[PDB]
Parts: sequence; structure tokens; C-alpha cells
Amino acid sequence: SLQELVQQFEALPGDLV
Amino acid sequence: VQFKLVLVGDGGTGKTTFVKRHLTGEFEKKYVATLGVEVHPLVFHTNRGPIKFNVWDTAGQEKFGGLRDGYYIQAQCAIIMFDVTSRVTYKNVPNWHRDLVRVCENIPIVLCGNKVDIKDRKVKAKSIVFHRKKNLQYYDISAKSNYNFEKPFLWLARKLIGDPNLEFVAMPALAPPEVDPALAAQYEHDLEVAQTTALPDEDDDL
Amino acid sequence: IHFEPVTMEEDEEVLYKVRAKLFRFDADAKEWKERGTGDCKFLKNKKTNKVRILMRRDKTLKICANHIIAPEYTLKPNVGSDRSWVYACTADIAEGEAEAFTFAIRFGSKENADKFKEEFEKAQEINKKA
Amino acid sequence: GSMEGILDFSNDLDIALLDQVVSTFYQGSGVQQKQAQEILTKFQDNPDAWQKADQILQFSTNPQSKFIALSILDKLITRKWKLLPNDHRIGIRNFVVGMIISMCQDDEVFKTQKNLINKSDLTLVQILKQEWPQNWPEFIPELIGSSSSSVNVCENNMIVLKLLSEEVFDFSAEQMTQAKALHLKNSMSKEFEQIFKLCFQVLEQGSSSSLIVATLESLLRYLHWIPYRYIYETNILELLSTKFMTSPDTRAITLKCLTEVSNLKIPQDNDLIKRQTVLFFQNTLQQIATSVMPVTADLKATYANANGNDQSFLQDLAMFLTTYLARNRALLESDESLRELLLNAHQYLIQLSKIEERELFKTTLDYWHNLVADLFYEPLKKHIYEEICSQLRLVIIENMVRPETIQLYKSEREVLVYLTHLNVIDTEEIMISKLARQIDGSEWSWHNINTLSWAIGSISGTMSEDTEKRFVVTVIKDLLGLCEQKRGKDNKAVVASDIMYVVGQYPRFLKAHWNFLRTVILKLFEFMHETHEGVQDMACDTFIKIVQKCKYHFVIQQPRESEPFIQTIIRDIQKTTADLQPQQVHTFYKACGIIISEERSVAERNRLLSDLMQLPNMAWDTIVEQSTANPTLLLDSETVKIIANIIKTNVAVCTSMGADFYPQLGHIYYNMLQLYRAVSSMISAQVAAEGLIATKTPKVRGLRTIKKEILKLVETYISKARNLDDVVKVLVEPLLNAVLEDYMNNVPDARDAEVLNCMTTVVEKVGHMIPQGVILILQSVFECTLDMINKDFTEYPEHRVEFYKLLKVINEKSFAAFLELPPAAFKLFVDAICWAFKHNNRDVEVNGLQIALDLVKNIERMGNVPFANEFHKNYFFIFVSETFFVLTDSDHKSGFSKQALLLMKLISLVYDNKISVPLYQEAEVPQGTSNQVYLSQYLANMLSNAFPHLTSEQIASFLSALTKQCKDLVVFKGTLRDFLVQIKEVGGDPTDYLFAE
Ligand SMILES: Nc1nc2c(ncn2[C@@H]2O[C@H](COP(=O)(O)OP(=O)(O)NP(=O)(O)O)[C@@H](O)[C@H]2O)c(=O)[nH]1
Ligand SMILES: [Mg+2]
Repeated sequence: SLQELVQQFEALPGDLV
Repeated sequence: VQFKLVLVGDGGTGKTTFVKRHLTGEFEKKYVATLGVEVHPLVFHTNRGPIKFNVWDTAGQEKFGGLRDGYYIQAQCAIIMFDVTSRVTYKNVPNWHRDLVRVCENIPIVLCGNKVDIKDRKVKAKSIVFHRKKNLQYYDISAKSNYNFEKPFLWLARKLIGDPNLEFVAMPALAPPEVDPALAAQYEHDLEVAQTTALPDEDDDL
Repeated sequence: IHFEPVTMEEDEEVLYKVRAKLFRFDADAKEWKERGTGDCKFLKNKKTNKVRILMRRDKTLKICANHIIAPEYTLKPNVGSDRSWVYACTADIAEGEAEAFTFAIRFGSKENADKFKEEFEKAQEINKKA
Repeated sequence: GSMEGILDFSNDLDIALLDQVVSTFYQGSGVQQKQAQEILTKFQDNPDAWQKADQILQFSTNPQSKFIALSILDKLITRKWKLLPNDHRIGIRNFVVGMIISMCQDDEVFKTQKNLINKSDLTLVQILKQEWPQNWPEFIPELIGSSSSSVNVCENNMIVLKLLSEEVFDFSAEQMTQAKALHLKNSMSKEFEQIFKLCFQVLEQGSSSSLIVATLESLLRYLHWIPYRYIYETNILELLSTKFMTSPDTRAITLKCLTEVSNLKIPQDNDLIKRQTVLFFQNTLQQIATSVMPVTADLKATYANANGNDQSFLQDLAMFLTTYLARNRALLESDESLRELLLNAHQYLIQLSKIEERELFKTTLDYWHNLVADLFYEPLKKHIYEEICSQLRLVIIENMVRPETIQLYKSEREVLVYLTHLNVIDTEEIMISKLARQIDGSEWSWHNINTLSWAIGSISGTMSEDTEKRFVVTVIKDLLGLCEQKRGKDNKAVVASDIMYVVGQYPRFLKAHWNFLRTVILKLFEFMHETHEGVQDMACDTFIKIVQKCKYHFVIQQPRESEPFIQTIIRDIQKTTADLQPQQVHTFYKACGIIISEERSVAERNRLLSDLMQLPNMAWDTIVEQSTANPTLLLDSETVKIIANIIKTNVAVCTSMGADFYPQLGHIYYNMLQLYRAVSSMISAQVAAEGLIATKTPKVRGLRTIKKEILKLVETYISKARNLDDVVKVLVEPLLNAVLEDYMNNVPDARDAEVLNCMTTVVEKVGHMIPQGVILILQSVFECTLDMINKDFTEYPEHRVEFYKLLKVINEKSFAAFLELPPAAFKLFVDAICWAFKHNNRDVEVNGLQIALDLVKNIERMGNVPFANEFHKNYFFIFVSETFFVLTDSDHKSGFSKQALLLMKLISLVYDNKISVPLYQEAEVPQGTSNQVYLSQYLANMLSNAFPHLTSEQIASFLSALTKQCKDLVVFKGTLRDFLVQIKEVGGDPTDYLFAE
């Protein structure tokens, strides 16, 4: 589930949208 | 609908500066010791209507004490002030409290540690416990940065009125008038001095 | 079945709003004295279309400035600040009866001060047109 | 000038005119009130007003006027009692005793003028402190006798005894001499047997609650000092813990009494004491459950409603429970019949801990800390409190405050860490549950998600690494899902910040998962371009926070990477920080400096430093060439700002690299000092062309910022330097040439106090290596700075503080610099030290006293040589009398301890024959007179003139004791305190100074 985490964390929008 | 408030504490703790801030918004940097007592009406606007405090700002220096505990007669609330940069002013809080409750046996009292804006705090938060057994409300405050500067009056207002949901509200703002050469040269003169007198505390954020 | 169950700013528009520190000049002591810190607002009355300055102190919300943005007022800089404006006021009613004051208003940055002057002059044109 | 009639003592005092002034002051307002105030102060402060006090108390109808009369009388009893003819002493006692008797008879007066009666009681107690029992042996017997005659007298006698106990045991330390305090304490101890009988009889028989409450209020004071047998060898605990807990009149005071009982000194090995300690706790909790509220009650809601005295009662209940359980809970943990009582008491505390009241929460939180710490170390205890600790976990988690409050967060974290060790599984379940209710929206709010994130972050390091891995992953996944769920920048910003807060709190997790750590850092870089308020500050603060703990993983070449990540950061640094404010860029560079310092290969560390500083060094090189060409270019605000930001960047990197920063400092050092001189000239020129007001202009303030940041950079490196040879040989020479003359030759308003601060650091670390440099520092800053600050205590506060810090370090590290001063300048050095004594500003006062102390030590180390001999002849008695002055003037109480230490040192020198030469002039006293005799003679004369109301016998005894005790600081200080009491009155007992035998 570690690769899942970085995947989902990367999707965190830097522009908040 | 007015309540007598006595304000006591050692000299130099900021009692008069605290009141002045509430009366005019000014921050006085000079220490001009109070002589005896100075009475100042102070009005706050609440959702329960206006409440007036008659603040008896007393002197903390013994040689200027005047009537001392004679100022406490018939007080309905009080603030005890000390200076978190001066351990001795906290050491004397029990003495101020003693002389106060011998005259006023059952009034709401706020304990205020002033000058928390200064980095080199000497009376640490964990050392301040005197209020617990005496049932005083305590607040860290700063008359300079306005930190919690309204809390003492809000808490007392709620106690004196008997309404814990009382809140400060915005006083009504009447429409101002849309308003002479005979006075022109006197403003252009006063304005010339004002421009050439530097605003204080220019390093301050705002 | 029927079960019975158990500020004088409303008529105005906010043109401009900025946080500022307001000073008044005490000519007797030749020093500036703070009068309040909080939101300074340009309020346009909907029935008259004329604009005023309304500024309240934080927490207590007490009024520390209330006066029309007269067309004759003039913003001058202060010698020790690039983010402040000085100007005389002939009738401010924050403390009761109208009274004359020499005000100084300071902001967080030079741009907010420049923007203030921009809006301050726009508002003057409006009070001119009426 | 109408109300001013009473101030004329030629004519008889017109009572009616007095009551007008008094009424105008208390009930009036405005100018008339203010004028009445001044008249009353002047009347009260008349040294004869006490004589007219008998008139007021008899013939005035205004209780305020009688109160004022007793205040005037109080000043007299306190300060001049022993100076009066014995006739007046007996008279004053008589009409105070009589006045109190009469007021207690008129039930109308006894109920209407409680203030006036309490003031008269206190005035009576002052007389007792002067006269009792040596001149009043029958007071207590006659008090007990009079009590039986009238309930009103009996009640007031309880008030008199309360005040007496307070004045003798609670507030005597600094108001009496040690001997007089002991005398009164012993006197009350002797006659307490009968005082207690009266008190216990009233409590067992009396009916009127006003008398009961007054007796219980006096009992509260007695418990501060009385022997424990009066409480445990009687039935009084039974009365307190049952009878008096039922009525709300007596409940408040009874609860306070039992709180103090829980603090009594008790045997600890008697098993019947333990029974009685258990018994009164059992009775008290029973009365609360039946008469006040059950343990299920919602005290949070009760406290918020604030009915009557509920708030004070719940506060006192918290104090009672925490006090008793902190000391006695072991008594309840072994007996199975006491288990319900133990857990009900703690359940009340659970309910109390939910009240929204910061200071009350801190009181209960302190107890919880006391408990969970004991359950962490004490065997076989934690199982007892499983259900209590489970509830406590939720209470702490839901009331977690922001970490940046700071003290309350640390206290909350400490308790919650303990609670996590005690049952990690239950803690994990609570937090996941709370998070699920944030996702389903049932408890969602900005405040609630922040509180939960702080709680989750506060327990890092308590779980096993494997459990933590699984827990952390679950939390981040959930939080990421919560962010996607929400819409709008504001909501997504709150959750994003909380995500980043949590990851920053789990560096062990980050250090084990590089791939993830890389993703976090790169995501923070993305947030550094987002302008939404708070995001950029959050991104930068998380960056440096992570770096501080994971730096090692940025400097190494991680497997499956082509280079250490630090190199990647420095490459895109322009792009990464392009949207940040200057202060945020500086934090970023500082964070990089943290990483670079982890590289201990010198050649690689210096290369990383060069690459990091590339942009500021290029900007620097450019403006250095432009600056030297067109010095007027520094009048451009933009150029000044660019320069200041370059220097601030060097300060930031230097702050985190310390000694490793030296190569970058060498790159800019010489041109930086040239710049320092160039901006210095411009400041001086602006002040010449526009006046001192120029120092307030933004132009000049920008220029002084450059100078101040240069000094800060140099100070920062030297304070952390390892190679002090290079500091001396390379840095100091140019620095002093650049700063000293500029400081000396600017007008006071243009001198930067930071120069003094920077010099203090130079002396601190290399002072012992540059004696000629220290001399140069004194010459350039000593006299001109002293002249700035020796006219008042207000002007130039920064220069004031740094001035005495600088003198302090020079006096410690390069005392020889003061020996080279010409005698006139050394005299100013002494004048400056004493000048520091007189400051109330702690920063100045403390250093002034320490300099004086270290200066005496420095002179003592020199031995019997001319300079030391000449120093004592010139300045010994100056330091003795200046120390005595601030010690006795009542305006420098904050420095008593250091004043006492300095005085003890001065006196010890003479009575150890460390001063080889006579301190007197040979014509002043017969030859052969020892310095001991002369010192005692000088001090006697000094105190006789400074305090002429003291008898020669007082002075002589005080000095004989102070001299004999100059090796025992604690006793020495006691004798000084006793002297400070005696100078406030007349007729102090000289034998008091024998208190220490
Ligand atoms: N830094 C800081 N200084 C303060 C603050 N409040 C007051 N001061 C300063 O403390 C000094 C004493 O102020 P003051 O109000 O006169 O104290 P006081 O208690 O009225 N003295 P007295 O009892 O003799 O009348 C002043 O110089 C004031 O500017 C504060 O909140 N922060
Ligand atoms: Mg004052």
C-alpha cells in the first residue's frame, strides 16, 4: 500500500482544485 | 446601569496604559505614575444593551497610594494586574488580593498578566496558579499588542449582568455630516507639523 | 393534524475595505496618538450615493473614524512612512459631536496605501457628482 | 477652595464638611469628585489627622468617613505606635474595643455596616500585633468569655481571629521582623487550645449560618499551621464532610477546608489516620452525589449556564478532588470496598475535564499527568483505571490546542503519550473513529479537523514502527480522501495543511520511505507557487521542519537516484522560490544550509555552498560593481532592498551552517565592509542635509537595515566559529576599522546599538586574543555611549542594554582593558556601574550588579598591589553606600538578592583582612585602627544620617549582626529584611537582630 500512498499524495492538487 | 471597577496592582504593571487604550485607542509609552486614583467612565455596547464601567484606576506605588483600600469601598468588580516580565509584581498579587477582598468580600475579579508582548517573559505560564483557589479569572494580556485586551471586560460584563451569552456588538454608526477660509491657514499650519512628525512604531506590522 | 412548532450600516454598499492603523495628531504634545486598528471601509449610501469612511477597532468594534470622504480633502505623505497618508478632517463623529482632526492612516504595505489613495480619489469623484 | 476647609487644623474639624467631601468623592463624579479626592488624600496624610479620628468615629453619620478615620489610625498604629505617650496607646485601644462592642449591639448597624466593622476588626488586629500578649494577656480569655453573651459578638470574634491568624501566619514574612513573627506565632500556638474549643462548640451547637460560615472561614486559616491532632483526634472531620456539605451556605467554605485538610502533615504509618482520611473523602463524595449532582451530570453544561455560584463550586470541587487524589489515592486502590469510591471520584474529574474553561482544564490536566505517569511506572495499577483512561483519551483528543497554548499543548501531548503507551490499541481506534466522523460529515469543521490532526501528530514515536507505518498510511489516505471530497479553495486548503502537518510529525516514517518523502517535498514545492493565504507559509514551514529531522536523507545518494536530492533542490531553486516573499526565500535557503552541513566531506560541502549561494552571489557581484560606480544608486529604494535581501540570505544560511559558512563569508567579506562604509557616509550625509528627522525616513531606514544585517551576519558567524585564529587574523581587524570610528563620530541618533551587540560577541569569543582590540572598542564606544544614557532612564533603551552587556563581557574576558583606562575614565566606569544599580529595567539592573561583583573579584585577584590598594581607597565606600542605597530605598526590590550578595562580598573583604591599606585618612581616626572598626564606624554614621529616626542601638545591633553573618547569605539576607521592616516604623526592637542567635 506504499505505492498507493504516493500515488494518492501526488494527486493532491497544488492549486487546490 | 453602571458598575464600579477597581483596578489594582504594582507600579509599572500597565494599569493606566490598559485603561487609556480602552478610552481612546492610544498607547502611552511614558510611565507617569498615577497619584491616588483616576476615575474613568468606560462604556461597552453589548447584545444586552450598553454597560458602563466606572473604572477606579488606583496607584501601585506605595508613596502615591492615597486612600489605598479606601478606594475599594462599594466596588462591584475588580482587576488585579501584574507584569509577566517582573516576578516581584506577581509575588505581590496575594497582597493586593488580600486588601481587596477584605473590603469587597464577594465580587468577580480578573487577574491579568500584562506585557506578554515582550520576548523575555519572567513569570512563566505554569507558575501562575494563584487564581485557582481564589476563584479569579486569569488572562494573559498586552496593552501594547491588544492581546486579550477585551477579555477582562467581557468576562466581568457577563458576571455582572448574569448572562454568559452576552457579547460585544458594533455600536451604531450614524451618517456623518457633509460639511471656511477663516480657519484655513490654521489647518495648513497644523498639517505642516503633522506631516513633518514621523509616525511612531514604523517597524510594526501595521 | 396540525402540530404547533416550538448598526446603521444596512442601507450601504462596501466599495473598499482594508485593514489599517489610524492616528490622530495631538498638536499640544506635538506627537501622534493611535486611535484604532481594524477594518477601514468606504461605504456608499444607496439613497444618496455619497461615500464615507467607517473604521472600527477589532474586538470592541468601537468606531474610531466616521466622516464623509469630502472632495476637498487631500492625502499628503508622512516624512517617516511610505505606506501612510496624512490629511485634515473637518467633521468626524466617532467620538460624539463633530470635531476637527489631523488624521494619519497606515497600512501593511506601500501597495495597499497606494490602492487606498486610488479608491479614496474614486470616492471623491462620487461625492462630487452629487 | 470651598471643600478645603477640613484641611485647616486651626479650627475644629467640621464633621458635616467632612461627610460632604467624602460623599462627593464616592458618590459624586467629574471635577468635584477629583477635587474631593485630593482633599481627602491631603487630610488623610496629615501627621496629626489621627488625633481627629476619635471625633469622626463618634459623631460622623457617614460610614465611609469612619472607614477613612480607621485608615488614618491604621497608619499611626503601624508606623508610630511606640513613639506615642503611653496615655494615647491605652486610649486608642479603648475606643477601638468600645466602638466594636457598640456596633455589634445594634443589629441594625451590625448588618448594614459589615465593611466598617471588618475595618475596625482589622484595626484591632494591628493593635494586637503591637501589644499582645505581653501587654494584653487577657485578650483571648476575655474574647471567649464575651462570645457566649451575644451571637453577634461571637460571630465578629471569629472575624477578629481570622484576621489575626492571617496577619501572624500568612502575611508576616515581609511585614515583621523574624523575631516578632516567631513571637506572635508562639503566642497563638500557646492559646490555641481554647480558641479551638470555642470554634468546635460553635460548629457542633450553633444554628445561625452567618456565625457558622464565619467560624468555618476562620478554620480555613487555622488549617494552614495548626497541629494535625486538632483535626484527627476530634469529630471535626465528620462535621465538615457531612453536616456542612449539605447546606450551600457552608458548602463552599467547607470544601475549601477539606482541601487544606488533604494537605495537613499527618503520620503516614498510623492505620486509623488512613481510615479517617478515607472516611471524610467517602462522606464528601456521598453528600455531593445526593445533595448537589450525580456523577452522570453534565458539568460542562452546568458550568456554561453559570447559575448562582455553580462555577466557583465546580472549580473548588476540581481543586478538592485533584488535591486529595494526588496525595491519597493509594489508600483507595487496594481495598475492594473502596473501588467504587475511587472510580466515582475520578469520574467526577472526567466530567469536570469537559468544561470549557482554560484555567480549570489546566488544573485537571495537571492531575491527569500525575495519574497516567504513575500508571506508566507503578506496577499493577493501570488495570484499575482502564475505563477512566479510555474516556480521558477522547477528552484530550477533543480539546487539543494548536502547537506553535504552547505550554498547554506540551502538557496535553505528555498526557496523551502516556495514555498511548498504556493502551495503544484504544488510542488508535479513537483517532480513526474521529477521522471517519470527519469524512461522513457528522463532526466536520475547520476547527475539528485541525484539533484531530494536532492530536494524531502529538503521539508520534509512541507506537511500534510497524504499527506506526500502518497507522500513518491509513491517516494520510483518509485525509487525502477528505480533501478530494471537499470543494472550494478554502476547504481544500485546511485539509492540505493538516495533511502536511501530520507528515511533518512522523519523520521516522519519512526516513524509511524515501519515495514518499520525495513526493512530499516535491508537493510542498508545488504549494510554494499557490497564492491562497497561508499556503506558502505552510509549505515553507513544513519544508524546514522535515529537513531538520530528515536532513541525512537529502545529502546521501539514495538508491535508484542519480544524485543526492540536495543537488536537485539547488538546481530548480530559482523556479521553486520564484513566487515566494523574501522572508520565505530566506527560510528556504536556511533549510538548504541545514542539509549542506550534513556533508562532512569539506570539498563537497563547500561546493554545495557555492551552488546554493549562486543567485545571491551574482546579484551581489553586480550591485557591488554598480554601487562603487554610482554611490547615489544606493538612494534607489529598489537597490537598497535588493542589497538587504542578499545579506539576509547570507544570515539565513549562516544561521544553519555556523562554522561551515566561512568560505561564503570570505567571498563577500571585504566588499561587504566597503559597502558598510559607503552606506554609512550616505546616512551621515542625509542627516546633514535634512536633519535628525532623516533617520525616520524610509530612505535612511533602508540604509541602516543594510548596516544592521551586515553586523548581524558577522555576529552570527563569529558566535559559531570554530577557527578562532582566522577570526582574529582575518575578520577582526577590518571589522573594527569599519565600525568603531563611524559609531564614535556619528551623532547619537545615528548610532546603531547593534554595533555594541556585535562587539559584545567579538569580545566573548576572541576577547582574550585581542587585548589591543578590546582597548580600541572601549575608546570608541565607552564615553560617547555613556553620555547618551546617563541623563535619564528612558532615552536610547537599546544602547542602554547593549552598553552594559558589553562592559560585562569585557570585565570578564579582558579586564586588563580597564586597567589601561586613565584614572578619569576609570572613574566614569565606576559611575556607570552604580548608574546601572538605579535602573528598574531588569536588563540593566542585573548586569550592573554582576559587573560590580565581578569587578570586586577582579580587583581581589590582583593581590596587594598599588592599583588594588588605590581602588579600595577611591571606590570601596562608594560601592558600599550605593549598594545600601538601592537596598533600602524601596524602589529596587527586584534586585534584593544580588544587592545582598554584593554587600556581603564588600563586608567580607574587610573582616577577612583582604584590604591591605587603611580605608581611612590617617587624620580621621587614630593610627592602628583596623578597617573593621572603621567600616562599622562609617556605616553607623551613614545609616544615622540616612535614617535619623533609628536609635543608635538599633543601628549598632543591626551592623554587629550583619558583620558577624557575612559568611551566611541566607541569614545575612534575613538580617537585611529585618532592617527593611524596622526602618518603616519607629522604636524597632534592637534585640530582633539576635534572632539567629
Ligand atoms: N511592552 C509593554 N509595555 C507596557 C504595556 N503596558 C504598559 N506598558 C508600559 O509600562 C509602563 C507603565 O505603564 P502604566 O500604565 O503607567 O503603569 P501603572 O500600573 O499605571 N503605574 P502606577 O500604578 O504607578 O500608576 C509604561 O511605560 C507603559 O508604556 C504592555 O502591555 N507592553
Ligand atoms: Mg497608573
